[PDB]
Amino acid sequence: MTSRDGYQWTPETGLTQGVPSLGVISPPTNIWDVIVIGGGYCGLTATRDLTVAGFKTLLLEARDRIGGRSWSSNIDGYPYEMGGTWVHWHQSHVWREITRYKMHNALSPSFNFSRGVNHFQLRTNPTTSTYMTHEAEDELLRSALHKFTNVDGTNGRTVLPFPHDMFYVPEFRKYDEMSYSERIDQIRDELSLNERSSLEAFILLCSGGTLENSSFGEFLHWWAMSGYTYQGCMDCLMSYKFKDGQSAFARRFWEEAAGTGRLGYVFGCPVRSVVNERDAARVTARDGREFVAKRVVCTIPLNVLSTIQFSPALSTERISAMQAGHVSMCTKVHAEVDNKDMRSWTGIAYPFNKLCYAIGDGTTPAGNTHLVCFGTDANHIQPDEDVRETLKAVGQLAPGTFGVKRLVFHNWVKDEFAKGAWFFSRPGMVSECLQGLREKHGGVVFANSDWALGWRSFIDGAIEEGTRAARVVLEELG
Amino acid sequence: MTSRDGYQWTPETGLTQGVPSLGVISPPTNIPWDVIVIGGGYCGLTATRDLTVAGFKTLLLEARDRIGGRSWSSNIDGYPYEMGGTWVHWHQSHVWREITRYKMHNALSPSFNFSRGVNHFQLRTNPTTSTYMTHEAEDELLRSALHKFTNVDGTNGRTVLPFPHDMFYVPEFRKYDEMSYSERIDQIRDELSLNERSSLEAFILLCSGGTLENSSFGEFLHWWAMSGYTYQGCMDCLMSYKFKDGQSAFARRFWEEAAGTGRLGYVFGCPVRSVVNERDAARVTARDGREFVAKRVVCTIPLNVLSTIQFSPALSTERISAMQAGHVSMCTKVHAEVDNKDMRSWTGIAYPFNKLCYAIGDGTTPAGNTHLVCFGTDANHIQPDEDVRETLKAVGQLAPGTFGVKRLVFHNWVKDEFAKGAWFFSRPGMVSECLQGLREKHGGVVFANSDWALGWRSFIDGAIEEGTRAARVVLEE
Ligand SMILES: Cc1cc2nc3c(=O)[nH]c(=O)nc-3n(C[C@@H](O)[C@H](O)[C@H](O)COP(=O)(O)OP(=O)(O)OC[C@@H]3O[C@@H](n4cnc5c(N)ncnc54)[C@H](O)[C@H]3O)c2cc1C
Ligand SMILES: Cc1cc2nc3c(=O)[nH]c(=O)nc-3n(C[C@@H](O)[C@H](O)[C@H](O)COP(=O)(O)OP(=O)(O)OC[C@@H]3O[C@@H](n4cnc5c(N)ncnc54)[C@H](O)[C@H]3O)c2cc1C
Repeated sequence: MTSRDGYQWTPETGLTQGVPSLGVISPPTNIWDVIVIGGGYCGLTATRDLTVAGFKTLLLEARDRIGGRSWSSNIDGYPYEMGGTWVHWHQSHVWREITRYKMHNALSPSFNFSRGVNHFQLRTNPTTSTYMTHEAEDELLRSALHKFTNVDGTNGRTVLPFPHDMFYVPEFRKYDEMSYSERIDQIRDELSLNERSSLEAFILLCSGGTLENSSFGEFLHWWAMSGYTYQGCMDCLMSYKFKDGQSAFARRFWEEAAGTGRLGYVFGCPVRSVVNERDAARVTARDGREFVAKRVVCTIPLNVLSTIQFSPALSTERISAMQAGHVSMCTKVHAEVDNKDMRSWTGIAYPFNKLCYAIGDGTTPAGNTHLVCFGTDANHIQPDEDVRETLKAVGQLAPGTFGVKRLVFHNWVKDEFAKGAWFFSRPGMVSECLQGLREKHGGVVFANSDWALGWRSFIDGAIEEGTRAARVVLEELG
Repeated sequence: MTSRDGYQWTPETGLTQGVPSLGVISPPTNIPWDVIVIGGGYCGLTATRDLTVAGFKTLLLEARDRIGGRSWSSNIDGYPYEMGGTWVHWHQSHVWREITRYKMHNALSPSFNFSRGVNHFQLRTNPTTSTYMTHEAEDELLRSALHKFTNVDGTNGRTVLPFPHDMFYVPEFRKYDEMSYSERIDQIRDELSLNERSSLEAFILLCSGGTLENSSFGEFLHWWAMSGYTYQGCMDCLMSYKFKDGQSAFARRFWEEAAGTGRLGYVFGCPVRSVVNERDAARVTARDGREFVAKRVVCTIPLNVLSTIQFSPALSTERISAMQAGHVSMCTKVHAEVDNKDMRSWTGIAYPFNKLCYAIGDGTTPAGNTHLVCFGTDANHIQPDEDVRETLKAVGQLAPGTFGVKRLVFHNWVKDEFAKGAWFFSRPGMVSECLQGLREKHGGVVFANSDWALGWRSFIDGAIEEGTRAARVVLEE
């Protein structure tokens, strides 16, 4: 079935809105111990866990589909990943779900250097290009990232030995309070233009924000989780994806919860308020429908929380977090291109372009190279507003080398049920707000990847929180 | 309470058998069944936990007087001595998931602590001399040796084994599973110094628990790939972080969750001898003769113990081959509470002349003394219970004239009829040939064990991976 989310473009058709996805459900309602608000991976995991354990559970979702910030669209036999894509066995919670659902052998490597141009193209201004082996690329980045992360002599292993517990070493704090910008000023004189351009594009790829509004320490956190090495990051952040797309993975959570016969659900159901009552909680949609359950697991994203009325009011720490917002404003654009040899191309174009990092990520059934392109708040584009400028930004990644057959993207920034992409914090925000984002609220359990402990902001972190949310509810009732 | 497993030695008390463990279940029973789970190790504990929480009436039948199997801890004078499986990391999916779900992510200790004391690595290649080194220099030497050992494909195994969960993804990988440790060393011999080769062999033998000749090179590549294809990755995953309250506190979490569903039946001290599949049901018979019936059976008995069990209908050709050959890990693990405070920051390799080859300062008891953990392998084997003097000699040769022993603690895994080996490690070619047969349906018997996991095979993680698969399979109803 075809979702309301997403955009597609071809030369023949122009820009159309709405694309297919297995995430679309399916019949939109089939209508409690528990209400779960939101059906991304956090909500899916909580719901799966709770229904399997014997609770009647109602899932309320604003969209016409499951998956939230992660979901895929099969177009002409090719899964286009609209948001969260990549997974790895070094990621505990997603991996456990992958193997339990027997999908550990249903993955593809995004990188294929076995034919074609097999180079990295670095663009530091609009006129000119630098070419490089992928090896040389790997090494440009290791060298840059070593300097960026070596605040303690051990690339973070001393100040953050236990990433799950940021205050184990009291001293990590100053790094959470530091911006990318402040860090770079410290190591500046020691970086070439090539190292710095590569480094800035890489760290901003990770934050989706700006040099000034991105927490250095949050990046140290990603680095630490990944093995405190550049190759560790690439393995964990960008190497392996589902062959059948993230939506086939979300479906497995959905099918299991449904198979218990304890699942109620409503889609197209944007929640407007959550009010604690005597021994229960009442959730009301924008259109006035009301639902009641003993406990509510609320998985609305940080950047959307300020749209909801809660009673009692949320705590002071929750309020600051949501008013400030996280900074990831990532624009992600897929491009089906007519250059077959670009399967093995990668490119960084920084800082002049609105898309700054792109990779050949696959080959469609039609035989065309698929490129994925990323842009950040550093030089922002809204990919839907002016196709001409979006195309010009894709092309500038490799001027004069290809024509575009198709674009596919979803706009996360302008999307009212996301308002941003994956979580990334401002300097000081996690230090300050994480405990609060995570604290009790009577009968409401706030659970989201945005405030995970481990792979925070990742599909993994959604699953971690989701599991934690089910466990809390279980303990409180039973 | 005190288990019958394990041993303790002090100058004052001699050698005593039996040591405390929170893993001991008292009382030893609380008794139709949907599922019988044979074995209360991490694999049995996971499958039972999952099955009972999901609503199944489950009977757990365990040979020992305790849970944990090849992993369990003993609190002696307020210190947890890890008798088997010890270390965990967040790059191990299954164990970590259980740790965070049980909220024990913040209940870990670092084994390594280089912040005071002798702070050096001691390498011994003959009984009369030592070579002293910094920890940095130690890391460097092993990083260099291991780079040469693993660089079969130009990228330290990343090309031939990109998805360790699927070993045959690259068909070229098989030839390496069929190689032995010694086959690979001989290929690079002329490029390794004594110090590089001594360190290398000690490290790779530490991982296999067997000999140069019977350890699969490919299987070491599998551990290497799971850890991140680096030496630091291996250290992080293999030996860095342990539970501050001991592995047995961790297993008790699976137990209490299972117990509190009210759907758990159990019999400790109950060794099984036979499992026969009947019509839509299956019958399990103890040694004493007790019979149990359930619709399906999850059997978590270790590979090396399986041939003691009698199955009907009979197991397949590849299962039989696997259980006759047996895995090679004959690891000896001996704890020494010693009187040298400065050895907190010590590590040593003594190879190949000593019966314990690898050892580390691993903590400090509440009494104030250094805890050393020592390993030996089938390359130069000691049976630590058979003669205390010989065991003290082995310990003392890791660093002669530097300490007196106040206490030893250990369990003999090799002479344990319910393990008959330590963690799984394969012979050349065994995993290629046998894995799938070890994984395969068997009527109403589902065989599950760390020994035949896909990812962290032979690890606690692998037990949990397998226990999880086993609970899922059972439905199926
Ligand atoms: C472009 C992009 C790229 C990414 N890259 C990766 C990657 O490579 N790997 C990775 O692991 N992660 C990646 N991420 C991270 C991302 O996948 C998230 O961290 C994760 O999916 C969040 O899941 P969640 O369940 O915590 O929240 P979400 O997925 O946002 O789900 C919660 C949402 O609650 C619903 N909701 C919101 N408001 C309301 C309301 N008012 N009423 C009812 N329901 C409401 C949303 O519609 C429902 O889907 C990426 C994300 C994006 C956007
Ligand atoms: C010395 C040592 C050090 C190790 N180091 C580490 C480490 O640092 N980190 C790590 O992750 N792993 C380590 N390992 C790996 C190890 O802990 C195992 O891989 C894992 O614990 C096996 O779990 P399992 O539940 O699959 O099997 P087990 O725990 O072996 O299986 C459960 C067992 O089945 C029972 N049983 C056997 N026969 C019968 C019978 N006839 N009837 C009834 N019950 C029977 C056993 O008594 C019961 O406990 C180590 C192991 C050892 C021995």
